[PDB]
Amino acid sequence: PPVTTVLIRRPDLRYQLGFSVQNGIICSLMRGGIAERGGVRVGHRIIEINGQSVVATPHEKIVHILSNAVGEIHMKTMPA
Repeated sequence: PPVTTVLIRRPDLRYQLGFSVQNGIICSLMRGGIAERGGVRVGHRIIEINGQSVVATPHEKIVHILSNAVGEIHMKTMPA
């Protein structure tokens, strides 16, 4: 079970995480964002984000949470 837990740190709302989401898979990653610390691995398959299984959720929706996810984002990701 190579499941990684992305614990991102968001102090504000204008602080990008450092990656893009596509329904359930990641696209790119910026070596500097807080997403690196959390767990976000460009190439995995996010799913249970703070309790919401994005596995079958649109991309815009996932970006929304993270777009308005102040504090600390906690999600799970599998190997895609």
